[PDB]
Formats: sequence, structure tokens, C-alpha cells
Amino acid sequence: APDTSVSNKQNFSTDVIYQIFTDRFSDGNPANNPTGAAFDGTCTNLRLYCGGDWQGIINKINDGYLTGMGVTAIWISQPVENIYSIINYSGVNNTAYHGYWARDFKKTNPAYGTIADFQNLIAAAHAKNIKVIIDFAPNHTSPASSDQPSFAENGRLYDNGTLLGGYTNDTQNLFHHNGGTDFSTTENGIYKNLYDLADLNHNNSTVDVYLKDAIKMWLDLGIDGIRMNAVKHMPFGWQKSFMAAVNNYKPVFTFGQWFLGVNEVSPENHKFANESGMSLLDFRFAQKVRQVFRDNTDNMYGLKAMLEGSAADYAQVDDQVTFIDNHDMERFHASNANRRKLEQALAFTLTSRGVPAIYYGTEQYMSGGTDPDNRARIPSFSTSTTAYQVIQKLAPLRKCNPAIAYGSTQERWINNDVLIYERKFGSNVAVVAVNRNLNAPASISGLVTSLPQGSYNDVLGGLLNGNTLSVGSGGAASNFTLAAGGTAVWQYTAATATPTIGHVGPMMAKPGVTITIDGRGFGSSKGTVYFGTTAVSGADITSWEDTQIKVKIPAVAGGNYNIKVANAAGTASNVYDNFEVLSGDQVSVRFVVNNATTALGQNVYLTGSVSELGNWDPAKAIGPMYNQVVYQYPNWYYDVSVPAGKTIEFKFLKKQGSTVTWEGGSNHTFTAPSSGTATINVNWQP
Ligand SMILES: OC[C@H]1O[C@@H]2O[C@H]3[C@H](O)[C@@H](O)[C@@H](O[C@H]4[C@H](O)[C@@H](O)[C@@H](O[C@H]5[C@H](O)[C@@H](O)[C@@H](O[C@H]6[C@H](O)[C@@H](O)[C@@H](O[C@H]7[C@H](O)[C@@H](O)[C@@H](O[C@H]1[C@H](O)[C@H]2O)O[C@@H]7CO)O[C@@H]6CO)O[C@@H]5CO)O[C@@H]4CO)O[C@@H]3CO
Ligand SMILES: OC[C@H]1O[C@@H]2O[C@H]3[C@H](O)[C@@H](O)[C@@H](O[C@H]4[C@H](O)[C@@H](O)[C@@H](O[C@H]5[C@H](O)[C@@H](O)[C@@H](O[C@H]6[C@H](O)[C@@H](O)[C@@H](O[C@H]7[C@H](O)[C@@H](O)[C@@H](O[C@H]1[C@H](O)[C@H]2O)O[C@@H]7CO)O[C@@H]6CO)O[C@@H]5CO)O[C@@H]4CO)O[C@@H]3CO
Ligand SMILES: OC[C@H]1O[C@H](O[C@H]2[C@H](O)[C@@H](O)[C@@H](O[C@H]3[C@H](O)[C@@H](O)[C@@H](O[C@H]4[C@H](O)[C@@H](O)[C@@H](O)O[C@@H]4CO)O[C@@H]3CO)O[C@@H]2CO)[C@H](O)[C@@H](O)[C@@H]1O
Ligand SMILES: OC[C@H]1O[C@H](O[C@H]2[C@H](O)[C@@H](O)[C@@H](O)O[C@@H]2CO)[C@H](O)[C@@H](O)[C@@H]1O
Ligand SMILES: [Ca+2]
Ligand SMILES: [Ca+2]
Repeated sequence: APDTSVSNKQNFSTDVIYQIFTDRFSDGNPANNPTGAAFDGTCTNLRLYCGGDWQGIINKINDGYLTGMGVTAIWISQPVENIYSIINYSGVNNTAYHGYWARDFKKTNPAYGTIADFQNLIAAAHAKNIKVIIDFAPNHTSPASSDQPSFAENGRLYDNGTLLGGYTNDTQNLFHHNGGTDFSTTENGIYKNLYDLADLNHNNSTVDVYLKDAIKMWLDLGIDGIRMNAVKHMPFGWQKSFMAAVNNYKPVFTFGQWFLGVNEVSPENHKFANESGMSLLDFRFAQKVRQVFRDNTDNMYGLKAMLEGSAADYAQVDDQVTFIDNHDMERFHASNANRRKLEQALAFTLTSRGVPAIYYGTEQYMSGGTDPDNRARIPSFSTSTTAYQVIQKLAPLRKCNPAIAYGSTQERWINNDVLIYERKFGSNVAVVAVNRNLNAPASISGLVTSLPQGSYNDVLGGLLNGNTLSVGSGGAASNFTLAAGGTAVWQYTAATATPTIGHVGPMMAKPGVTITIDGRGFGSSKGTVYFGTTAVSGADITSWEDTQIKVKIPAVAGGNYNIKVANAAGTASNVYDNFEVLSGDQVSVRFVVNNATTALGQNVYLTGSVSELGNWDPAKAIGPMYNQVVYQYPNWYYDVSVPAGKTIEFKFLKKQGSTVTWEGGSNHTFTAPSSGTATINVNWQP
């Protein structure tokens, strides 16, 4: 199967995701509708259930709406069972129509459907080449009150019907009871309840094994990816350990939700996407596109710097899931705004690196403010809109032109309003030109590209006023006028000669696990695959074809390697770096060091004998650790994914910049649990 196949659960860069708010899409089965106070078929009250379901989606998948648009993956509301409580948030009735208030992750939401329905959804989907991605919110359960258990369902957790426990009288400590977060610090928003939602406690063995068994259920049902909810609000080490279970069992494209403010650039965010096992939603990309194409708060130079920084700050920028809006932002298009602005922003996204994600309704010029106004019923299934035609024209390129799916980004012409960028991958080129100036044309002169000399038709065929391109030798483009608001796409595809790796996934797992290397020029015959200097050939290479390779990770020590390949003839490919070979199965262990005083600005870190602990390299040390919520300074703590049942030796450091101060005396030793979690307490040794 090629890289573009619907079966490729590891690669979503050749795809265009379509995010669906289940309740607000299409109610293909009124029988499952909630009733009375919780329901509103009129969908006039955006906080009540409107009735949308899996059958609605199947119906739309089957009647051509999605496939007509070229959409090739869908991201649906969390399928797990939510509470049934109708909560009055001060004179306003609220339902769990958004699938974020969980109660049982081992069952479905009757409103959406049953397992049978879900299975049918997956079937219908795969049959039309649309991958299926499900929201997943392992952070909390539902709204709860510790004293007032009569409130809602008390954030009660059920394991396939059996009560695990609830928020009040939480003796097992299945939940955290540290109050709510003010988002003041990263540890604050992790060990405190997001709003009033019962915060699950991952250090609890039950919680950890349960959320781990739960997602195996869904991987078993057939999902192609997972959209992790509120990743900045769950311990990171635990999350790596979650991704380890997933990847070491059944690996699937996973991206998390780490909200980034306007103009916000987080290294914490970058690091998470770089060493956690999952990519993330490109808020940086989204906010800047908005700033430039919608709010008019930054120009093309800002979008360009964004593209360049992001491309360097992200180990796998091609795994960041882009967008122009979503359920927590006002919808990109204002009733009063020039529709052409949403149009070019869409084209911009669809032709940019990463994995595009269109919020349901965008293509139908939907507008509205934040929650819940941005969550309305799709007022129309019209394939007769510019946005539609736009997505339909550009979405398919991510499959037929690798330059757009795996390419590099390079600016080739620019000013305050105009931006002409080139996407390149092998003998594949895509040049996109966008002029955000709604009232003025641009005189494009001296534009040079990588396009062979010839004539290139606007792929949008004039739709957004783009034009034909003329490229002489040098890849020099003839002078042209770039219409006010114009957007034109020019492209070229050809067979790649040398082996080129455009993608690899998963990017973190133990030896033996199978991995997918996608690109062009591999050739049909098995060749060689390298994890650093180690060669792997023949058998362990399960399948090999021109655009896709499937091979198991060799038994190399736990470390970070560079994946490379070479066709049968010995020709090597480029290096796809950042691969983490785990030391084996992962378990989340908490590390507490006591009386480790510091100076303001200096923080404690953990280092140890396995690569998961940085192999004694303080540069790769873990942290800094926390001393606010769970334990207080001078006591620091931290949850880390470590090799299961391994006997590890460790010590604590104190860094201030690259400057490090080793804990005194001897190394500590402990043995990781085989399953569940553990807690290692120790005093800092001077
Ligand atoms: O809101 C106050 C504080 O906010 C911001 O601080 C950041 C900081 O930038 C981050 O690095 C991190 O802080 C780390 C520290 O780096 C780390 O050293 C440790 O802090 C402990 C100290 O080591 C320990 O001595 C003691 O801190 C003292 C501190 O030495 C005193 O000087 C005094 O601190 C005050 C600062 O001097 C003052 O500037 C201000 O600090 C800002 C800071 O400028 C800003 O960047 O307020 C504090 C307190 O009023 O008193 C404290 C306590 O006696 O204890 C701390 C830990 O309690 O650990 C933290 C991580 O927890 O995060 C903070 C943001 O929270
Ligand atoms: O180099 C191979 C070495 O690799 C691994 O060592 C780890 C070690 O286990 C970690 O703790 C950490 O080391 C930190 C120390 O924790 C920290 O205290 C400080 O170390 C200083 C020592 O405290 C100090 O005594 C002196 O170290 C001496 C040491 O006492 C001598 O015994 C000698 O060391 C040899 C070992 O005996 C030998 O077994 C082997 O060590 C392995 C080790 O088993 C493995 O876990 O080789 C060394 C000789 O190369 O010589 C040193 C030199 O005086 O000085 C150090 C530093 O001033 O800092 C270290 C970090 O450097 O990390 C190491 C690996 O980096
Ligand atoms: O309590 C019930 C509410 O739960 C539901 O909200 C969801 C969101 O729809 C999710 O997309 C997600 O989003 C969170 C996000 O995880 C969190 O970081 C936060 O983002 C902050 C950011 O951290 C902060 O620093 C600042 O910049 O403001 C951002 C706000 O955009 O908030 C997001 C959503 O509020 O998780 C929550 C909870 O699971 C449901 O949709 C709501 O209707 C409901 O009230
Ligand atoms: O000819 C190469 C040149 O092309 C682009 O420069 C544009 C520039 O963006 C415009 O603002 C204007 O000045 O015309 C120039 C071309 O004549 C690239 O930006 C630049 O890197 C490149 O060298
Ligand atoms: Ca229904
Ligand atoms: Ca949390």
C-alpha cells in the first residue's frame, strides 16, 4: 500500500482532516435523540443536544458531501459515554453534547450511537477513503463538587458499567483535590481542576491502567488517529507513557491540544511536540494566519517568520495539525467580513506544511462568537460555495503532490500584503501566491522558482483570481500582475530518482514495533533501513515499495537515532532525525526529592542510567521539577515514563542555565513497576 492509502494510520500529511462537532452536523437517527430539557431539535439553544450522530456522518459520507470536498479524514467528538446531567450554569441549562464530560471511556454516547453504529461509521468511512480520528479527554471526567455530591454526576468514573468511584469521598484518590487552576503556571494548570471538571489522577495505578486499557478498546474498534484533549493540563511524563502503550501496541497519528495565545511562542510547547510521542495542534500557525488574513494585526513578514521559526522549532513540523479556527475561537469569518479572506486562509492552510484541519461549516461561510455560538448546526450541505470549490480543488494535492505533503517551505517573493512561497520535495514543486490586499494589485517581478520552464495554469483555475505562470530557464517567472485578493497555485510533479524520506511514524517506540517510512524514490525491491549506524535488511523489513516502507525497530539500546534508507542499488536517502527507541514498555513513575533548596531561577532535575532518564547527560535531564501543588518546595516532584521493571540508578541535579550541580554521594536505585505506577521518595544528598 502506498503512503496515500487510507490504511496508513501513521501519516496524515497527505490528508485533509474535517473536524466534526457530532451533535451539530447531522442527526441521521432521531431515535437516539436526547429528550425534553436536554434536547432541542431546533438547535436554537447551542448548549442543549441537537441530535447529530454517527448515522448523520455516515449518511454524509455516503451522499458525497465530504468526498466531494476532497476531505480524506474526519475528527469526531469524543465517542465515550458522557454524563446525562442537565447542569444549570446560573440560569442556563447545559448538556454534555460536546462529549467532554466523560463517565465511562469503555462505552459510547447513546446520543452519538452504539458500538455497532461506531463500527459501521468506521466501515463506511474507510470504504470511502476517509480516515477516522476521535477526540480523547483522559484529563478529567465531568463537572463535580466535593462537598455537594448531588451536583451533576459527581464527576463519577465507571469502568464499563462498574463504578470505579466519584469526586466526593474519593478515598482511592482517583481524582486530584487541589482546587481549580488559574493558568498561572504550567504545574498549576496540571495538578488543579480545569474549571470545575473532576481532575483524574494519573499517578493512581487504577486510573493509569484504566485509561490505558480504554484506548486499546478504541484502537481495537478501528480508529486511525487520536486528538488528545488538554495536553498542557496532564502530566507530560504520563503522557509519554500513554503514547508508549499506544505505539507499542497499535500506533496511530496522535496530536494534542496545547492552546497558544496570539503572539505566543512556547518552548515548553515545542519540547512537548518534540519528545512526547504525539504532535500538536498548530495554534502558532492558526493565530498568525488569523492575525494576517483576518484581524489585520501583522503582515506577510509575520506569516513568513512564523513559517521559518515553526519549521526549526518543531522537530516534526509536518506533524502539526493546522487550522484557521475551531470550537473555542470565534469562527474565522465575520458576517460583515469579505468572504475572500476566509477563502485565501483556507488555501493557505491546504497548501502549507503539516496536516490541514477544516472546522465543520467553514466551507458554508458560518460565523459566530465563542462558546457556544461557534458551535451551531451546519446550515447547509451546499457544494455550491467558493470555499467548497476551493477545498475541493486544493485538498487533493496533498495526495498527488508530495511537495505539498512533505515539502520544505521557502519564501520567493514578499511584501506587506503579498507572499509567494515554494513547497519542494524531490522532483515535485508547488508554488503558491497570495495577495491579502483586497483593494490593490501587485506587480510580481524578479520572482524565481524551482519550477521547470513551461506554462502553469492556476490550479484554482481562476476561482480566487489567480493566473497562469510563465517560467523561463532559471525557473525565472515572467513579470505578472497579482490581482487584488488573488490566490494562484502552480505545481509540478515527476518521479523522484533518489530515495527520499518525507515522513516516518511512529516517532517513539520499543524494538520490534513496526514503523512506516513514507516518501518517494524508495524503489520496489527491499533495500536497507538504518537506525543510526545499525543496518536492517530483508525480513525485519516487512514490506517495501516506492512510496512506503514497513520495518520493525532493531534491538538497539534506548536512544535517539537518525532514520535513513537506501534503494537496492546502495543509493542512500536523506536523514529523518529525532527517532526515539524506547528501552521497552513504559510505566509512569513519580519521583520526589526532598529538601533540595535552590536559589531563585535555579531548579532541580532528574538524571539516570536509562535513555528515558537522559543517560546521565544533564543536557537531556528531566525537568525542571515542580515544587508548588502536589509537593511543596524544597520538595520537588515529577512524573516520568520509565522502562518497565528495569532497575534504574538515578540522582538529582540543580541547573541554572547549562550550569549543573550534581547531588552528592551515591546514585539511588529503584526498580520500575511492571504495570501501573510507582512513587520514588528520596532526600537530596549533599
Ligand atoms: O511570582 C513570583 C515570581 O514569579 C516569577 O518566577 C518564576 C521563575 O521565573 C521561574 O524560574 C519559576 O521559578 C522557579 C525558580 O526558578 C526556582 O529557583 C524555584 O524557586 C524557589 C527558590 O529557589 C527559593 O529560593 C524560594 O524562592 C524565594 C526567592 O529566592 C526569593 O527571592 C523570593 O522570591 C521572590 C522573587 O525574588 C521575586 O522576584 C518574585 O519572583 C517572581 C519572579 O521574578 C518571576 O520570574 O516573587 C518571589 C516570591 O515573592 O521568595 C521566594 C520564596 O521565599 O522558593 C522558590 C520556590 O518557592 O522554583 C520556582 C518554581 O516553583 O517559576 C516562577 C513562577 O512561579
Ligand atoms: O565514566 C564512566 C562512568 O559512567 C557512569 O557514571 C555516572 C554516575 O554513575 C553518575 O552518578 C554521574 O556521575 C556524576 C556524579 O554523581 C557526581 O557526584 C560527580 O562525580 C564526581 C565524583 O563524585 C567524584 O568522586 C569524582 O569521580 C571520580 C570517581 O570517584 C572515581 O571512582 C573515578 O570513576 C570511575 C568509576 O569508578 C568507574 O566505575 C567508571 O564509572 C562509570 C560509572 O559506573 C557509570 O555509572 O569510570 C570512572 C572513571 O572514568 O574517577 C572519577 C574522577 O575523579 O569526580 C566526579 C566529577 O568531578 O559528577 C559525575 C558526573 O561527571 O554520571 C556518571 C557518568 O557521567
Ligand atoms: O468545563 C466544561 C467545559 O469543557 C469543554 O471545554 C474543553 C474545550 O472545548 C477543549 O477544546 C479543551 O480546551 C481547553 C484547553 O485544554 C485549555 O488549555 C484552555 O486553554 C486556555 C489556555 O490554557 C490559557 O492559558 C488561556 O490562553 O486561555 C485558553 C482558552 O482558550 O481552555 C480550553 C477550553 O476552555 O478542554 C476543555 C475542557 O475539556 C467544553 O467545550 C466547554 O463548553 C465546557 O464549558
Ligand atoms: O530575484 C530574487 C528575489 O526575489 C524575491 O524578492 C522580491 C521581493 O520579495 C519584493 O519585495 C521585490 O523587492 O522584488 C524582489 C524580486 O525582484 C525574494 O524575496 C528575494 O529573496 C530574492 O532574492
Ligand atoms: Ca440522533
Ligand atoms: Ca490535570
